Amino acid sequence: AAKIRRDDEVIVLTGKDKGKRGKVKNVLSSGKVIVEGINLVKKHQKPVPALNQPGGIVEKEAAIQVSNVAIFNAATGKADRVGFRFEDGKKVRFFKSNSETI
Amino acid sequence: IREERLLKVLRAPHVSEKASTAMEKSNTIVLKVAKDATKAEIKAAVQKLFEVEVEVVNTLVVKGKVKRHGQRIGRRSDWKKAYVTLKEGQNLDFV
Amino acid sequence: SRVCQVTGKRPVTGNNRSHALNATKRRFLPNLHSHRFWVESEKRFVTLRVSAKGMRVIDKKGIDTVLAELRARGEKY
Amino acid sequence: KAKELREKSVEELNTELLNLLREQFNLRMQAASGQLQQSHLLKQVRRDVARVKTLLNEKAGA
Amino acid sequence: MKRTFQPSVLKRNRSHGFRARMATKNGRQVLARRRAKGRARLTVSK
RNA sequence: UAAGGUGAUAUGAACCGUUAUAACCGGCGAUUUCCGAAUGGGGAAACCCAGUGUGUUUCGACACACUAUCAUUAACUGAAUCCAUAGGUUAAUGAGGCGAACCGGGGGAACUGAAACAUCUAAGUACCCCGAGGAAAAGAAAUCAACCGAGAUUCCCCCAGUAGCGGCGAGCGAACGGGGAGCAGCCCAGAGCCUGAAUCAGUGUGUGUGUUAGUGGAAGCGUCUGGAAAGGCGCGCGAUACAGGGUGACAGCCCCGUACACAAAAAUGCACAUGCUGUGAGCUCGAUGAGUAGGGCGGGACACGUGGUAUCCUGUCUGAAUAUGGGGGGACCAUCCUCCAAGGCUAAAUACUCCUGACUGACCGAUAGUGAACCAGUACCGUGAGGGAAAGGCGAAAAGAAC
RNA sequence: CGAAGGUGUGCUGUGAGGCAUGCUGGAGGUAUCAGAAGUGCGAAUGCUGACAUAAGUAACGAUAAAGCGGGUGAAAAGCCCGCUCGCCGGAAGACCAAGGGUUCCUGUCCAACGUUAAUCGGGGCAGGGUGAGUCGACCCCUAAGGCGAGGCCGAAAGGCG
Repeated sequence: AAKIRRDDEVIVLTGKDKGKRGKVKNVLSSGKVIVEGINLVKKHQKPVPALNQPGGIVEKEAAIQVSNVAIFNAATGKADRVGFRFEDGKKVRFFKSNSETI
Repeated sequence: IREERLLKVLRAPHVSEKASTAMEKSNTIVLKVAKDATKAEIKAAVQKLFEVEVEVVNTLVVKGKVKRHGQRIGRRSDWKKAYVTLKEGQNLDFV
Repeated sequence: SRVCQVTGKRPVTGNNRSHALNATKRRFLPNLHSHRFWVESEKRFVTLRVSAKGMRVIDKKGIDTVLAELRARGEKY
Repeated sequence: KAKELREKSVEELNTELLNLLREQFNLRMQAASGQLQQSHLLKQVRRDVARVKTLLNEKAGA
Repeated sequence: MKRTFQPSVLKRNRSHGFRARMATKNGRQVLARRRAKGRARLTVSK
């Protein structure tokens, strides 16, 4: 019954990234998602010799609340909301506006 | 004895300077074994599993130390150590 | 304990009310005795601890009856 | 597994069980020498054992 | 000087040890009260 | 049910999975070391020592099962002592312990009040002990009434702070009667007739219904302010859903949900159905609880402190009548009325919350609220019973400050 | 376009008070008329926490005693090394039982702990360390004493054996 999933292209509703679009890397249990090119933070990393990790400021991608991202309708070019129906006997996702399957 | 019990006796090789010393000089190996195993069963189990000749097995029990992690006081688990004397015609394998 | 094996009398409690009516806890004991009774049909002497009352009741009922009520209640004689 | 094991007789299962304990023994031997890379193996075998045992029981049980 | 607590193990355990409590009605009531207050250890045992 | 997962402090490593043998949730199962009623013997709990019988195996020892008491029944055994009993051994069935309050029984205070104190009070309370159930207890008139009548018990409101009791002090305190909740009556003390015929209990099956996982579940954009909009301003749409929570400020329309509509492979709660086995209906004729009722003596319970004190209970000593009879009607007697003791079972309305779920609050908001918002009955104090804390908040996000 | 709270300042009421507003704060507050109160604190040798005071004062735990050279090191009266001095020696030595429970040994660290510094430690962190036919416990046997099948006794629990 999970609406937003791995590899869905989404658009961002809220935050400094409002309006930007991207691809989902993974989801986390807390209801947070991590999106491509989205919500970069500059993180400071103490150099680690065991992992041969240099130091420096690494730009990384920080989790964003899944309420804030909408599943991107490529047909309409608009953010959408998602719903569930049963096609075949299988549970499937669709867009609310044009009621087309995904 | 049953073999099924045997394979459950011997936990691990004990590694330390004392260990190495006896292994070289007196021809003896040092084992962490299940807390409940006995000299009989350890004699059996080495003779069986490493297929070499055991002379005698001396044992002791190590009381785990007491530690602190983040103010909390824990107790490291007990365990049993076994000095295992090999009849001299044997030469060590480590697998 | 002091218990009549017949009537089931037991120690009960009560008071001394003196002449000034000062009430003081006390007991009333049953009046009890260890006695050998002749059971003919068993040809034998059963020894019961019984009150005077109990004895009288044994006279009235006969001992067979009484012992029947002792096996019935399931207490050993 | 567990369908696979279910179709084997009690004898072959005893034999498999012993193989498994040899493998397990050997494994924690390697792991206590620091010679193990793949740790996930322990759990693999440690659980398979249980599977086998749980069958033996029901074959005796009924 | 000689203070009041001169420890002994055998003494300690015969007096307050688990089995010593369990011996009697009263003791099992102690162990009842403790289990009801939810102590970490009821009695004195090693 | 599923595209994510391998509980947390807590990263990572090593992996598993992505259309259903990853994980997660529930149903039934398997496993379930040792201590503990502890139960083979003992024991300073978590240990020490065994016995018997199977089963191997090169015959070194190992595996596995049984072995507590007590009650009852059976079987076999079996002294003093002939029969016999006691006793002894084996076997089957059950009990033992734990637990919050409520419940019935066995015991049972003192402080206090009385402006001192003994009767009295506190109070049959605290407490101790035994026994039980989801309720228990009580319960089908040897009951009351008043010459008219009612019709078992339990519970609530009156009657009534009255009648009374009481060093007639302090206090304690009814009933009759009335309104209601709830409502149900039965069997043994025995024969015959018709017999499995009411009831009730055991069990299957069916459907229906609840529970234990779950599925769907409405409709929103622009613009300013700002770190971020859900806020301001503009135009919309949903509503059997504007319960509530979360998202970078205060969202019916972003997410979880919510109203509404659904679902069980398997296990279980209640219903009728129906089959079954055990339990006996109905009718006729009988019968009708004795060391008991009452009495004497001593206590106790009745609002009722021995008083003029009925009425119930009994430690003690006694002792009747049997429907041509007996009990009660507040000393007692006669008349009149009513009732049948000394045998037993019984749902409901009533009391309670260790515990599960949902909802709520003119309840608290970290010195409050539980002792305990935090790894608390913890640390710590005491030989022991026992006592018993302190301690919440970076931010939106660790981006937790590279150099 | 900045709530409650904190801090100022100004104005106003007979008074408890009210209004406005600069800074601070960064999300709640609440008119009006009613309603309910855990409703107002300086005292209670009040209860909890915090901070004072005496005061940088008393004190630093036996009046067996220290001195120098070198080492380590940020820093050495106290640590290691060497050299003299001094104290115990029926103990201030050596071994157990009890009791404790890792304090043992090595490396490493110096915040807190050590009545000063501490590079040192019985402090912190990591590792190692306790090898039994013949030493103990277990085990065999009993003392006082305990428990105690049946049994005797006792309102119940229980007491005695």
